[PDB]
Amino acid sequence: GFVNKQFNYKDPVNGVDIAYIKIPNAGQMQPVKAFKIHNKIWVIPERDTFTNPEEGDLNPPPEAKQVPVSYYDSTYLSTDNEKDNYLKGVTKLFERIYSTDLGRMLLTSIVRGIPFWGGSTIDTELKVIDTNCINVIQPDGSYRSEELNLVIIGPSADIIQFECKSFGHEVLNLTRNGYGSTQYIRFSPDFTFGFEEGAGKFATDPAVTLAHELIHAGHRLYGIAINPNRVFKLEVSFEELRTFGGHDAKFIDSLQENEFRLYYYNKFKDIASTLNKAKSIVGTTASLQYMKNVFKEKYLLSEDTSGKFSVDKLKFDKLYKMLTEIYTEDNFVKFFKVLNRKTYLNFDKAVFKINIVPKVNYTIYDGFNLRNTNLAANFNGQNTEINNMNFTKLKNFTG
Ligand SMILES: CO[C@H](C[C@H](CCN(C)CCCc1ccc(F)c(C)c1)C(=O)NO)c1ccc(F)cc1
Ligand SMILES: [Zn+2]
Repeated sequence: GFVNKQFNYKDPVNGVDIAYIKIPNAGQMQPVKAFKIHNKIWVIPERDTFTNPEEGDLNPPPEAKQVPVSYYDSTYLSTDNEKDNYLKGVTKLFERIYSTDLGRMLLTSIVRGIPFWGGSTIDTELKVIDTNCINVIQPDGSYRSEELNLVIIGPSADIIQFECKSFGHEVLNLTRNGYGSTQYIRFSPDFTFGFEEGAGKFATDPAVTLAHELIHAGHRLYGIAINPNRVFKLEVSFEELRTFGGHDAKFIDSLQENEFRLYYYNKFKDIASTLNKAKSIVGTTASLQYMKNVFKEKYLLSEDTSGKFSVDKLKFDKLYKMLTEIYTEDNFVKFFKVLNRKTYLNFDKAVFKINIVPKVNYTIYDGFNLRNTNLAANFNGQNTEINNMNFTKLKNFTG
């Protein structure tokens, strides 16, 4: 079990794993109910009008997006019952990922991926960066700051626009300097998009889509995301190609991979020297020794008998390759043994309402492709024309 409590949206607040929280969006917001599903991971069953307060309007834009498929519904995820169904869906998707060895590994890497304590103006002092925390409300209406790695939140305006995003910093490029930052994944388990394989019409397994986003989060928590302005020539970012994997990832050549490899060895070495020169820490509950050990475990640092850290090249290479070549969408497709589109780019627009919460629809083990039934054959379970009761087709947005 990756998620040990089976939360109901109604369940009473306890200020520990069910609480009203505020995120550090740099805006005034009212508290939202949130759920801690595992150490360092929370879920917020709300439409995301928060990570960017400049994105409150859940209505469609005058200029329709052209690729990929898009869909708008301002009322989705507004009622307690959808929030409850949302929460059970996301939990179920976590258990499906965790039931795989690749998933278990990915999720463990995410939990260790504590964002680095680079908040101090003093180069000898460790200090948390506030945008890597949330504020949890207490009985007396005060707030306590809690550190976290990951938040799953409902989509913004485009219901099927999933993405992994995070709060930035004034000088630091936290997702690219090796530090990392808390990641916010806009995601819905209540909808999916189709692909073709006339041609057969299939639905993407949303455990695959979630895994896709978790892979982004993995990169960004370890501060090794590829700048989005680095693109493979249409136009697709290296970061997407890397995340998707399969034949797509081999388009990032051998030479650019080596630069990134060297670049990040150098980052990890810098973080090791910041830790070695650390003489003080801000905060009441964690010792400098304790945080030094947290980052030793994260970056897989070597510790000598005198307490000093260094990077082992062998363990670096393995970690790096793990996060970038092993954790890929293509690799999850293999482990899940489901059908998935063959490339990142997908021009065959189709969106569906689904409901993976009932076991008669979708299980942790087989997804839609229920074993020992007609849906285990030929990915029938994902065939939107065979398993049509599980995929209610929606009008994709055209403007
Ligand atoms: C799981 O969500 C992805 C798109 C979304 C990026 C959205 N933007 C911010 C990035 C790039 C957009 C894009 C997506 C596909 C595509 F073919 C082209 C030319 C461009 C994303 O990649 N989040 O991590 C998806 C891919 C194929 C699909 F059919 C449906 C969804
Ligand atoms: Zn992506």
